[PDB]
Amino acid sequence: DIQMTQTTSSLSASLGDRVTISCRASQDISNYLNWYQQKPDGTVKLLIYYTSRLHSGVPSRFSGSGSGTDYSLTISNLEQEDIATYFCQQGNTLPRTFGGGTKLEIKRADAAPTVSIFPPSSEQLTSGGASVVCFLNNFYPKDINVKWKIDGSERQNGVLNSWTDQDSKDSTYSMSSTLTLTKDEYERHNSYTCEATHKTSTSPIVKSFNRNEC
Amino acid sequence: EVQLQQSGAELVRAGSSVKMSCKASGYTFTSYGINWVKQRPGQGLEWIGYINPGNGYTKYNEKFKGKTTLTVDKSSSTAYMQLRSLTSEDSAVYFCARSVYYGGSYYFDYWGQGTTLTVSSAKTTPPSVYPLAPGSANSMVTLGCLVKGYFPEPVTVTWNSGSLSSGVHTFPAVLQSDLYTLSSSVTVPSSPRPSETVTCNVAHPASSTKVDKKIVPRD
Amino acid sequence: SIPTHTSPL
Repeated sequence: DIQMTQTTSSLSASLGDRVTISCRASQDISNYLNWYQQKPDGTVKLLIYYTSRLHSGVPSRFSGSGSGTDYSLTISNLEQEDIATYFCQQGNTLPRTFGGGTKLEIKRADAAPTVSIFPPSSEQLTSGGASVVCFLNNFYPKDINVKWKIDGSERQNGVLNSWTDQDSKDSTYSMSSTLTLTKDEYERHNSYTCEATHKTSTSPIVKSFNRNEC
Repeated sequence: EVQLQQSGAELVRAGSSVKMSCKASGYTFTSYGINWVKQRPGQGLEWIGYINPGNGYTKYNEKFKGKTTLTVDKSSSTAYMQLRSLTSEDSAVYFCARSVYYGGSYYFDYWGQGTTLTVSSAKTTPPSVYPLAPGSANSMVTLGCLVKGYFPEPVTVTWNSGSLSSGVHTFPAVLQSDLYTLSSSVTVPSSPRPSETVTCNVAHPASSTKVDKKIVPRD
Repeated sequence: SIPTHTSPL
């Protein structure tokens, strides 16, 4: 079918900026393009339809244009309530398709994450399970890579990660990473590491502990 | 005012099926079509299919046909979407939207809140709340609380029953072994802990649980 | 040659 591509999964802007979200069709859509705005609360709303351009009952600061294969949404002056995810969608061919979507966030100054690691809790161990936890809090931008090392190497199984959305008071992000193993595997090793690499610095931020120093 | 109230969140075993709703009001039900869109955390919205209430004409997206069936009740202005032979991939939030004609082709002017479908064999089960204290081995200290093995969402966490608001990050849950797991952190001066008590309070309505876990020194 | 509105898919 016709693939709709939105180069840029996340876009940064300041309130008052002229934001432009793009979207490219795999083939000529003959102006049959729509824009939808989804809020974090999950609700979706129509803003523009038909090769962009046409309104609905949405603020005039929302404008749309494009032709053939390339189209774009423009929010001439971005407002707080405008912070959301925008998806394009072609209505020229069947099956109708959407672009991956572009989520806006607020521009903030770089802030390195504060990192904390935590051994398994006595309570949990007695249940025969073991989860090591690591928070990386209040960092910006949102891109970050966390690495876990056991006794000095690898480890990717069990590691389940979680990310918060941009904060409302400050514009930072936070992430949690958890490595889960059995009481036994856990007790067969010593050093547990959490390394966070953020553009905030070349060298990773490392936190760890050794079971023997406990 | 055009409106579309969809069904409540659903919970179903894989291999089973489900039938969700979309009741329309504020307009002529038969004068407009209803489309269904799927959304999985994994960004993007998939067009499932479309149905015309007047005739009952249905047009499907090849990848959703075979398993999906769209129907309607031209007497209660309600459109139904049945999903069969479910699997983990059918877990998402499904929306219904009205289509309008404008110069040539259609678009969706109104959407429903969305219906959440979680395909799993899990039953209501309380979480185990594990206290996260620094490892036995300066000025500001972070403490945590791991809420593991519960089903289904949501869970409500607070620290010291709300008296600790700032420096708190409760993260989104994640689907572990057919079960949910989440965490929360709170950062207090080194003068407040362990000098004073720091407790995470996790509530899980479905299991009628209210847990208060104290975070104490050592492992 | 088109219509434009108060319609549906």
